Amino acid sequence: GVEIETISPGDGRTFPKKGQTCVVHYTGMLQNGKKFDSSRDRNKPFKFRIGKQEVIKGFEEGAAQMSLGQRAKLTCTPDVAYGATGHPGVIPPNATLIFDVELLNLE
Amino acid sequence: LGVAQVGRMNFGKDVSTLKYFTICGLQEGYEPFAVNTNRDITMWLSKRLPQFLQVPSSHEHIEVTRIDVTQKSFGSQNSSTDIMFYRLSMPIECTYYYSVRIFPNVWVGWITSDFHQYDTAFDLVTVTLGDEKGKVHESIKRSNYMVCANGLEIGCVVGLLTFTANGKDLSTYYQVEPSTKLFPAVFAQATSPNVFQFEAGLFKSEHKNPVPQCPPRLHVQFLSHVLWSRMPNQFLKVDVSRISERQGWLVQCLEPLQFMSLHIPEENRSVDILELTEQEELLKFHYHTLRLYSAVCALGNHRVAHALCSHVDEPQLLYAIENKYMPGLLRAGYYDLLIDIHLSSYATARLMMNNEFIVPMTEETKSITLFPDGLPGIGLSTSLRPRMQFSSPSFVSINNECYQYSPEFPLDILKAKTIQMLTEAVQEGSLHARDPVGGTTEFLFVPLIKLFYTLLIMGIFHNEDLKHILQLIEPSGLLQMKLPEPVKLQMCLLLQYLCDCQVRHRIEAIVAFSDDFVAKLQDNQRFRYNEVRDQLLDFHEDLMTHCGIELDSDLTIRGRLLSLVEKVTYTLQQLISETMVRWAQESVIEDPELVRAMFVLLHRQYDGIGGLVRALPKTYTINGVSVEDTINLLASLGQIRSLLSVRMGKEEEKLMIRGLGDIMNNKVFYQHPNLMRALGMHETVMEVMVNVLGFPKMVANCCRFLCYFCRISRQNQKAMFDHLSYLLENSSVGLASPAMRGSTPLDVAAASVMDNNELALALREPDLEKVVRYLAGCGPVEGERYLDFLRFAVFCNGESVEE
Amino acid sequence: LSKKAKASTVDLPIESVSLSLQDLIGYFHPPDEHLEHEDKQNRLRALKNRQNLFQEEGMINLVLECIDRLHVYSSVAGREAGESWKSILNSLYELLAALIRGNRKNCAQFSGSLDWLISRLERLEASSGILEVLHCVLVESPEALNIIKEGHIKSIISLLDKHGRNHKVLDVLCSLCVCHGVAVRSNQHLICDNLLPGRDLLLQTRLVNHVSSMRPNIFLGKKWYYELMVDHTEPFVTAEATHLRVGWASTEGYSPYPGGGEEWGGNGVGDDLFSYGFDGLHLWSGCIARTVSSPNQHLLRTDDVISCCLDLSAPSISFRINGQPVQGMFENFNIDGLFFPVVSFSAGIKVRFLLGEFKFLPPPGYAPCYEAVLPKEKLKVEHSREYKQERTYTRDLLGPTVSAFTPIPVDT
Repeated sequence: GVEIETISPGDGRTFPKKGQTCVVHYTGMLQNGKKFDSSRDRNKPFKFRIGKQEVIKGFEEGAAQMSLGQRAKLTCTPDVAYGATGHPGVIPPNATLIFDVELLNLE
Repeated sequence: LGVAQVGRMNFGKDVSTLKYFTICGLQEGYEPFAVNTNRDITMWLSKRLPQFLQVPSSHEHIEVTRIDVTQKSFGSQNSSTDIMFYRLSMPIECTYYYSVRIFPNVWVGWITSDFHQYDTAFDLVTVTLGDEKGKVHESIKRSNYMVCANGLEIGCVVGLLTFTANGKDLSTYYQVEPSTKLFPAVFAQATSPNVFQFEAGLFKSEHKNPVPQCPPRLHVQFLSHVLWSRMPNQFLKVDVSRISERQGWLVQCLEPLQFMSLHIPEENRSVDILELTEQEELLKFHYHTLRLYSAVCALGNHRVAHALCSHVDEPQLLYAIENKYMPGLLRAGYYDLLIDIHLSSYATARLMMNNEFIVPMTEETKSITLFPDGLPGIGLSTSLRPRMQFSSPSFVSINNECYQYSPEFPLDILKAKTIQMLTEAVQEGSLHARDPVGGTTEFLFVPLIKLFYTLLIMGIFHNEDLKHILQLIEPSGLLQMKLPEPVKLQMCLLLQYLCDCQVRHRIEAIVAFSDDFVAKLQDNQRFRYNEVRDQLLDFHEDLMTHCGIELDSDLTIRGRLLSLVEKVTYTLQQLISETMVRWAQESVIEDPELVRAMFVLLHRQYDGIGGLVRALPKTYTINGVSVEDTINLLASLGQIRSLLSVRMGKEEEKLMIRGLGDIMNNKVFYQHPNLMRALGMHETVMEVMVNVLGFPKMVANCCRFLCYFCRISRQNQKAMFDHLSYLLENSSVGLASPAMRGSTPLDVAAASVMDNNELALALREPDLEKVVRYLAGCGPVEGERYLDFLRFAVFCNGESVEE
Repeated sequence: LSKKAKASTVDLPIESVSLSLQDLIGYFHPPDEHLEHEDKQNRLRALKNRQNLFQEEGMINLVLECIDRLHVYSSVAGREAGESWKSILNSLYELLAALIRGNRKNCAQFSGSLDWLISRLERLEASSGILEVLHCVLVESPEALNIIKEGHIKSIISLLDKHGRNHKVLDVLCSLCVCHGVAVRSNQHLICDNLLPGRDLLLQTRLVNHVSSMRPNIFLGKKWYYELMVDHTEPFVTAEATHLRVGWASTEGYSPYPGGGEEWGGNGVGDDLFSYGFDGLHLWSGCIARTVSSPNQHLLRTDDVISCCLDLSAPSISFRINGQPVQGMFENFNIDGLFFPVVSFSAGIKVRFLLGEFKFLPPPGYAPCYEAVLPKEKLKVEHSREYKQERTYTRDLLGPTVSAFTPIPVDT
């Protein structure tokens, strides 16, 4: 499915719950190394909610895997992501994502 | 320089360090270089590392031929035929053969671009892993890069690597490379001229887009590059802030300093942006790419604005504003791109709504004076001011990104940076600083003022910075300076918007006074009737007779308030006219749009009545209670005006019908035909209907709305009257006659007649002539529409209007 | 020439038609810029009248028939007639570019044969003329913008990847993008679906912090060793993630151009740099990072010490964290010249030199730089070959250069 290296450990045990605010900084470049998005770069700390089904499945399950303050490389399967159809303009068809995601706070 | 020697050069800026130039020089008449400027001058020194350059016609003598299997020959009839490397253009992704032929010592490999060895030999890599000790850990790397040595040799495709030689197989194939790129690489020790020929398809399968790819071909894009020694390259303008010690050695740099780069992807190599000032082909091309990006998100494609924000990433544009050495073409390009992504939607919305002036009668809109004993940027104006909303371009979510509004940006940070830019530019470019930011004063000034103008429109710069920039320009300087043509052609719109904001302030004040005055004279009407033949003739005769037998009621309170307004009608008005005449008396003018804008501003100065003449019959007041529907209809009507200029237009008609159905369902549209007639929105919808015809469901959706607009008031019916001849020439078959029957253009024309006797008497004879020309039937069915319209044309009132 | 070659060949003018053709190209020449305005309008009005005389005779259709019957060869007849072929084609497409550029009526008359011209666009020999004709048509006819569809545009996107990189293609595509006054939005949806997503057909911009690379001033050719220590990291000076690199190289190979060498300058990017430092502690090599893990899983954070050793009699490099094994890195690599630690970064980061002041020394190798101070210098540190040097008076300069332990007695 998806295999995610913890780059840096956070606190290890604090993995979130459906109903807890997923305050995150993240970014990510493509498999080639070209960038496509950086929530770091516009200085907006991103928020979402697992269970409320806001993000793609790979990012959702990776946020489920991690802990508080855990910078990690969330390389995800393309068919878990947009993948074949792609994001029409941003992500080309059948491209594998490479992330850099660290959780910030939980509510 | 030579071997180990030191340079020491002074390109101006160094009058304090002129060792001998005040002695002789300046006295005779010479000059330093950078006496005026603040900038340095970058220097393109020579490099060391060789990068494979294209093949000019101006070689010594080495000349490739382009021959269709797809062969490229050589010839080097010279003396020195020894050291010439030849790397090829386009790479391999990580099946298809590639054969090399020699006519009579020759290396063949597959070079990855990280290669700059200028040596004539076979010269030059085994990384290890661990299972905390290893035990496999080693199948990693050998490439640094790739070497083999009439022969026919093939490095075929897939993934792995293949070494063959004339049908035989040479040993030691390096069939391990997961994600690299390779070039078909053959060096040369040319023992003779006519030394190479190059090439069940070929590499045309691998590189280009299509992969059935059975016929192979060298395209024109395939070059045959020669690894020449060096090119001039830039100078790394600000580098080092080392703090360190020597007992402890606290070596430390604390630098926020970033590059600005790109890479041509087809011959992959990273190149910094601001070196490209001499690479003129690449300059022109990347300029046109920015111009295309500006063309793409033109006027509403907000989904694509999210797409370009994924590409070019707005803080990169923020850094592109500041760079005081980036060329003027890139400067104009990125200054256009920041506008055409993040600003122009709300900007053009307010540019469309700059002639509406409607304002509620609440408490804030009431305490406004006239000009007392130059500041148009006041705290005022809740005058319906169509509000701004934005998006946040993440790329993980859904819902919906196609109606989402526009991407964001650091607003106040941006305006503070533009203030810094304007002030510092005005301080610099005044003494003929012989190096502007982009090369001339045009690329210096023009898009800065364009960005400042479009930002000034958007309702930012609260009043402190307004005062700052005004009496920066006013002092009562910017406009007093000497300027080129398109700079002041830009600035005329600033002066436009200043006078227009003055008009807005003027009209909001007169609405406040009209509220106070109507309260007083309404109570006077109450007491004048309660004292007791002049009954109301539809309340227009009442106000007309009040102002008519009060053309000098007639109380002295009334006369005092009349004199109050006619002294309201009574220092920019000086200086605008003075400077327009001053410009036109000296600087014989080209670009006749500049002449147009100048004299429109000049007449608009001398006709301050006339703006108040043609502004007041388009304003209106709302109670304050039903303001939310007014905001919603102004938003809907602004986006339908933007929908007017799509133009085609095949699937945004869903949005059109949704907007029209909301305009139907809005409450204010029922009771306020003054407002709807004042917006000119019937003519908007009608011209949309014009553009649809010279046949989808859009037409009847428009005609339904026109007919429902014809049935709310009599003066509305007068408004919808006069389009008869064009609406008639449209109405031949246009709708209603498979079985649709709800509305049609002819149905609209009949909808503007039915009530009024006056409009029945107003209409004339060649219209009916055209109707009976259209009565030229042979069978059929649709003649019922013509006869029905004539039935509504003849009778109308219980007895036929006989003429 | 459909069936035969004799005489050879036939009454078949070459220089007559080409002379008349250059005459007709010079006939419809646009009015100049340095002409008076009334004379400009005279020439322009007579030019539009002379075009409208040709539209109502269908001469352009005759030109199209000549295009039909000339596109045969690839360069025949008596082969001086086949030697003027490029000139005749070039002049015919220039003439076709002449007869449209002013009138809206003529580019409205080109509603028909546009797709056939997009078919002929892949002749891959004469893209200039067909491209300019197509551009001048697409400007002034809002009729033909309603015509053109997906496969045409996909061919035009492929046209650059045939013929390299032409700005004129982008002028064409911008003309398709926006009409005289308006746009066509689905067309632009098609553009950004079919050209951008993949970033290969054209350029792409990106910025990164300036990378600083330093060295302790001493060439070193005997199992070598050194020790450094990270003090403060704070890895987000800007939203760019920063980096720390530790490794060995020589200047004989890899001219160290910061930013202008390999990607971003950096470290582990050439055939002398052999870098270290990650979290998931692997390395770079040729600016390629493969993925050595180790049982520490830590960054180069604020309290970290790195064991650093170079190996004698085996061209091998293996580094450790507080002495603990990081699954040893390099074995059997290249040898030339004299080496040095090239420890590099790009951030607001301070570090130290533990080269005499020590903390840590294991006996996997032993030759620290403090145990090679002897030849000329004392313990000094410089900034990686420094083709610049910065001041505020005058940035002075430097010449290029003049650049083991087995000495040479006199062989007697």
